Amino acid sequence: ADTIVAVELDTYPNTDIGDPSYPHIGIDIKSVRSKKTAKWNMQNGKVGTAHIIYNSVGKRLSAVVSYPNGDSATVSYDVDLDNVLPEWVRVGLSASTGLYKETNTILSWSFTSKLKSNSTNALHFMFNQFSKDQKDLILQGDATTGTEGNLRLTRVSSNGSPQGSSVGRALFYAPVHIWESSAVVASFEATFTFLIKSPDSHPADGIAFFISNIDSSIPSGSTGRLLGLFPDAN
Amino acid sequence: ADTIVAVELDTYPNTDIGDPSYPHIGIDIKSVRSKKTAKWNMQNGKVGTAHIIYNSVGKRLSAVVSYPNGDSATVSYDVDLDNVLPEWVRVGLSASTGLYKETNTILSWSFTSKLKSTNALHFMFNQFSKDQKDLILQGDATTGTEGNLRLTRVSSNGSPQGSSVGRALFYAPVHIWESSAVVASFEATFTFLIKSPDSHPADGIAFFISNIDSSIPSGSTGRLLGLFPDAN
Ligand SMILES: [Ca+2]
Ligand SMILES: [Ca+2]
Ligand SMILES: [Mn+2]
Ligand SMILES: [Mn+2]
Repeated sequence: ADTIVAVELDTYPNTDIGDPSYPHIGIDIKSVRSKKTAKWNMQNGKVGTAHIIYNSVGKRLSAVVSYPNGDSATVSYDVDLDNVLPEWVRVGLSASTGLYKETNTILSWSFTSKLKSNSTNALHFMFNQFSKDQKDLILQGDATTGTEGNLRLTRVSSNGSPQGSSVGRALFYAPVHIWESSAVVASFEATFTFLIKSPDSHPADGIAFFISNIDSSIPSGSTGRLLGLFPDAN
Repeated sequence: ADTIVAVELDTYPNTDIGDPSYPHIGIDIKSVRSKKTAKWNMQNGKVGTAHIIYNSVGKRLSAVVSYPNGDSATVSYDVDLDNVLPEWVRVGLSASTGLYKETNTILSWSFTSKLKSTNALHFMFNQFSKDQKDLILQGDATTGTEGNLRLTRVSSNGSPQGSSVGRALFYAPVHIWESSAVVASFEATFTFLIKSPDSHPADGIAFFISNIDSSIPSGSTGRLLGLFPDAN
């Protein structure tokens, strides 16, 4: 039912639903099977940063993930999002664990959306420290805000261990007006920083930044490879 | 019950409840009787702009209202808002008509709030739409198709009705202070058109901050500006 555009940081290759055979960053347009992907070296226990950029003029959704040693992966995809998303949306962060696991810790998250006309309406928010009672965020599933200033999208246990089978998402409280047919420029950018750590045989499954219909919720059974985004793998 | 801080653009002197005896701008802290006021020359039928500014270091709430010919009023009041507002709030615009009446038309509205230890929230409407999904409209407030916000009832011929009250609040709660931030600041800006053919215009427009669940108090038309249950 939900309408999803996402950028996925995919730590685990599910080569049976069309992942490449390596960790990857992807652009997802109404499907977990990314329209475009690139090879990502996930750096275990290090803090990475993702940037996501779109505007309605070039109509190219782009993303880049990097670490402080300077290694980065990038991915771009040509798409007119006007023809994909409702005019009003909510923006959010998603994460999963499945059979393998990992911390999915958000340390910071910022977002800007603008409509400029013919003829500016704007929304911008920036979290660099989350609080225990984040009244601006809609937490779904296992997602907690802690007292340590962080957003934990998936269940971690009191000794700091990540759990399997977990799914969590945080959405900004106010609906966003992503497009407006008489805006000449409708643009958005998002940025988050994240710590993925695992002592496991392999890390799974990743974190996503997403945009959806306003009333979006975690689809039934979207742990593991579905990243809390999609009711299935089609 | 509600906690209110407001800057009021007060077009009508109610000298019994402490207004000065001229149209005025005021700083209202938990009371319709302003802690501070300044004389304001409302220009009928002209587009005015109001700027409001606060930071937790100077601890001075300030406001200026101007018109394009460049006449302006200003008011400042020294107050630690940490001691007066909940940590979480909603921000919004309010207006009234009573026995006299006016258009209370908002043409644009922007807001910035920052906690630097930065968390930040900023919005800016230069055009409002029919279905404004990030705004909570209360009482008589509508967003029209002309890009404007009408805080008070206007009739199909474009006439302001009396005995009207309306507010718009931004949809997201705002985290206005955080005891461990060194600077918490905010401002706000809005542009407005007050028009009346009436014997006197009444009653004005306010920018306000309140508890997150604030609603129009019972009977807060006319001189209470949709902000206060009474005139204490
Ligand atoms: Ca995968
Ligand atoms: Ca008055
Ligand atoms: Mn993938
Ligand atoms: Mn007054």
